[PDB]
Amino acid sequence: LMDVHVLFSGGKDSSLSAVILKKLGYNPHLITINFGVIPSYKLAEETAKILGFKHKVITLDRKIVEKAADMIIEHKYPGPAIQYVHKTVLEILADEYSILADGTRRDDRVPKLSYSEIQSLEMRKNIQYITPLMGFGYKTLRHLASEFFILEEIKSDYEAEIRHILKERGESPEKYFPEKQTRVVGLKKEI
Amino acid sequence: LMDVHVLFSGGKDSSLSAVILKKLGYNPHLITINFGVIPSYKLAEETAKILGFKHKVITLDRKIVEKAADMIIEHKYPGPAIQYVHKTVLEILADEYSILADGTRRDDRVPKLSYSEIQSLEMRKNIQYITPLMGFGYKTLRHLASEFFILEEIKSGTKLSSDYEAEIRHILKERGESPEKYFPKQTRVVGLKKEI
Repeated sequence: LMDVHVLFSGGKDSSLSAVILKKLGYNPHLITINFGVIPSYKLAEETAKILGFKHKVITLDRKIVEKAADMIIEHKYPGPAIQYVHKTVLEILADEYSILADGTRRDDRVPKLSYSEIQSLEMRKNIQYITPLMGFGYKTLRHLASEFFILEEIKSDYEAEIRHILKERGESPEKYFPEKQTRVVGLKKEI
Repeated sequence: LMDVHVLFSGGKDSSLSAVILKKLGYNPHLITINFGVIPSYKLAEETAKILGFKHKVITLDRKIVEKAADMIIEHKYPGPAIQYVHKTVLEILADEYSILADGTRRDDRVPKLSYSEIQSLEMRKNIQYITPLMGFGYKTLRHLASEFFILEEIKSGTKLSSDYEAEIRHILKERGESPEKYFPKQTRVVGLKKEI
């Protein structure tokens, strides 16, 4: 199979992105980003074991999420900060990997590269950026998750570490982020 | 098992959309629009047989293409005309099938629904619209096509492709226009490189 490096969170739809890539004949190499602040990659690592997929944690420069924290404090809205982290991350991985994918969904607002942005990336660094969920609305994703996974209400992306930095600074993260996590617990079908 | 109705032209991309839907557990019902001008759907038919998918042709009012013809005559490039037809097809089909799919893709500007057009379409018609290829770019699709399909080139003006083009092209001819001016290759899915 052809190799694809997938930004992976361990959630419902993140796991869906990895499963789709498998069925189309890719060998999905799951990667989760950590900036050496707190080990928030655990959930993703676990669910990758469950998914039956190779997982790796790549550590990046904390400075990236420090700046993100700044942007949160600067804008209140997290969009800009998150756009910054995600983009920078892709630019980084694109210097190592030729085929990249993540779980950006149709209904998502951020992270989300624009058209020119995607083109630029693929052209400048000679890679393929793949977003399998791009064509899939909320209802469809919901249907597909419930066909593929056994799911569960529990109560691994950049948010945990960023929020952590905020706490350290004296800022309440709750102010900058909303309230809602579901866990993939097993397969109903086989990938 | 969940049905889905897939606008289908018979090209390798369109075929990839079918195949993907099937990978995800859907029962794909390939459909090709016809406007009663000419039987340009023949290609899509043969291809569905080869893919092993159920196929149907849906006949729509010829005025839809008559207007696409008018629009071509004045825009001279087909974009606006293609948009108008495909949008019109979706509205009509959305009254009959609650899960609609097509072969729209990341690197084709046209045809393509905007996000706001999509949200409107789904809410007004209480429907699911699915675009498997939207997240895949030119190069990725080129690679996927060659992995799933045996392929061959169709030389310019022999076989008729099964999208709106041919039927539009035809009206333009009748009209005393020159089609080579606006619609001056073709790649045939000849077989499968592996089970779907």
